[PDB]
Amino acid sequence: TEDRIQHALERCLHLNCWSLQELVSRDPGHFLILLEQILQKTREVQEKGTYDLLAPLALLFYSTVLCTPHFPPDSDLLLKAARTYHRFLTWPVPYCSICQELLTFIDAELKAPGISYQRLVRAEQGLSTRSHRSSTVTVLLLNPVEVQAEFLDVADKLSTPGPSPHSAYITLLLHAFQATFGAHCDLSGLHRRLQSKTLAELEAIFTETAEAQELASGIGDAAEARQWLRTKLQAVGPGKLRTIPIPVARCYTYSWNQDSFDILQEILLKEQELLASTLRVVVFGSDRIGKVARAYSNLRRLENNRPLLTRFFKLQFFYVPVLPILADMLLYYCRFAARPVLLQVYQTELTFITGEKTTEIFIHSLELGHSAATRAIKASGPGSKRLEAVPLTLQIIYSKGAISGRSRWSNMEKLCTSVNLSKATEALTLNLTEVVKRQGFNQISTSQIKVDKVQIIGSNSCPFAVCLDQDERKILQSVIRCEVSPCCLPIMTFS
Amino acid sequence: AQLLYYVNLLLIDHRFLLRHGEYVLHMWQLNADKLTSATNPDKENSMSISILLDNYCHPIALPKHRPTPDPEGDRVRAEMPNQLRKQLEAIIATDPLNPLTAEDKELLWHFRYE
Amino acid sequence: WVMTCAYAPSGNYVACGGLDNICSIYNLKTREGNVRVSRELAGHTGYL
Amino acid sequence: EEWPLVGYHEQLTIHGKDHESVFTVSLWDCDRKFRVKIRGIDIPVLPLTVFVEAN
Repeated sequence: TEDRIQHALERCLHLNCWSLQELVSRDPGHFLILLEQILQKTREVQEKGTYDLLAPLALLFYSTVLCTPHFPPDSDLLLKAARTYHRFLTWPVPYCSICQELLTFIDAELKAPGISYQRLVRAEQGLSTRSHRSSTVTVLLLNPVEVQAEFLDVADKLSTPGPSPHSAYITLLLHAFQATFGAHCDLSGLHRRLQSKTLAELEAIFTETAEAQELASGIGDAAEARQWLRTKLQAVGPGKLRTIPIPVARCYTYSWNQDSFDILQEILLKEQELLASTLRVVVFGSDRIGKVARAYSNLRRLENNRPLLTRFFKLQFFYVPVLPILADMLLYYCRFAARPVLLQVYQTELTFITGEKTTEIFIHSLELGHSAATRAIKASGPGSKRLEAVPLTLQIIYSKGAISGRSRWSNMEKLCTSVNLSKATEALTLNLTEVVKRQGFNQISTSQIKVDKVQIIGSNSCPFAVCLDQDERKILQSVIRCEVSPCCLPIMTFS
Repeated sequence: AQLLYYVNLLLIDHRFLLRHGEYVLHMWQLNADKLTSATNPDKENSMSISILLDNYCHPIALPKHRPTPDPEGDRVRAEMPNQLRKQLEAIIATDPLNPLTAEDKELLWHFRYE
Repeated sequence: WVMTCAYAPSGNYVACGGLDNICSIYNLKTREGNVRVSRELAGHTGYL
Repeated sequence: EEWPLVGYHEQLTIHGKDHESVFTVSLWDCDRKFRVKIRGIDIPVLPLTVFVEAN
């Protein structure tokens, strides 16, 4: 068994994770052995200095210590782990910043065992108390026409309400009590006696148990915290240890054929009836489904400027490139992934023909002119039913920047129909369709130059239609000057 | 191979701390010069170098040594054997433009109170 | 994005509009004889 | 003139201290091999193979 665990460990740090998290759960005894091995490898890194292999171990510890059915009082594994990870404070950021937040979790788990798994479960179910109330909701925004039927099945399964508040409270009480009293408790008798009890008394018992766990975690001394928690649980009240897995969290599956994230506020109406907190939006993603970032754009600024969803919830978006193994792996990722990845947003200063000014953001691209006009008519419908490109005379100053701070300037006056900006600090691939000769066909000279910063000035009598990030429905014309330079709801990545 | 540029940087700054962050330095072009600790004033046609030193959540200080009695020299006070003394003194008798070979360095360092 | 126009029966005023959701009225017989915008009849919530 | 009138390894080391009250790290506690990241070179004027050589 030990050598099996070691092989799996050495093959998962190369669906190799799910198999680890499915082999340990068999025996209550497999959760300590694995942890011991992890510490050994971790210590090697601490001795060596191989910077690249720390974060997967720091995630495996957190993941296993939170599923470990119980830690024997004799075993001093947490102290050895804390001593091993205390010496990473001398490492470069972010390693010290993953270790500080692991040490805090290892103090929460040293003082009040099972607190970090009862917090998670409580939250995810929405069965919190009247003292520390919270909630988490999962929305599966999936396109019926793009997602596979296998993913549609997994989604349907996940959505199905499996547990009830009664069963959830029974599981929470069983795991809070087991984590403390190990085998020395009777989980069969406790379950049988808890089954006959009513929902309200179960809620009161869990609220007292959670308050005791939190208070014990708040006690300075670790040694007395465990004894105080044990005494409190005894007042509230050898066998075989039992693995209590994570109950499935609340999930909702909605058919998203759209691209804008307006759907979410429609959902928020049944949120008025379904109630800081957090919302786990699991976006399922294809190649073109580009436009998802464009929708992110709105839900970033729009909300930042018209807070509607953020009023109660902290949004978090998860990208899926598109119970069964996919269900387990999905829930595990969503649960244990907690570090976002913010993508760069370019800033544009626009002076209108009227003279007003307002900074904006193009995440994906910036089109202008014949492309902008074409998109304008694509967004017309009846208009496009009732409704060549004369060039737009623009003086454009583009600056190539560098970390050295030496910007190399260049400029030219041109008479080009359109100009689109496209993405490679970052580089901005740019296209300039010149009208070498105006006429219903204008000579087209696609010029690809690598600009990072740009300055466009158009004649007040030559308004130019401007599209940001290919948003065909909101093109901006009547602009006379445009200055472009490279400038909660995060998207998330496991590493 | 022909050297074309150079630059230098203190790794501990003037207040007992290690260097951390992104640094862009200008390049002198090719002594007491090659041991210069200043940046080129010509910020218009000078080769520039950009480097990164990893950050740290806390300052990397450098304490002050504390003076402690060294018995390696205090109680080592009996005249050394005349042959080793002869070698030591014969070594010390050369000019400062005489490069100390590793052997001599080790001998002198062990005999660091004679 | 003009879509419509309408000569006034008097001949002094002309109107137009479009996706701007505004009916811009112009005066041909201006004080200074220019083509000046008399009014921006705004309030419609769709293209004129 | 009016320009006004402008520790030990024990205090500056993590070991023997609780992570809550850590404020500085002694240079001697860091056993990692020194490491520096170069990004690039940039000459505005064109004057072959080149290579940096730190020491």
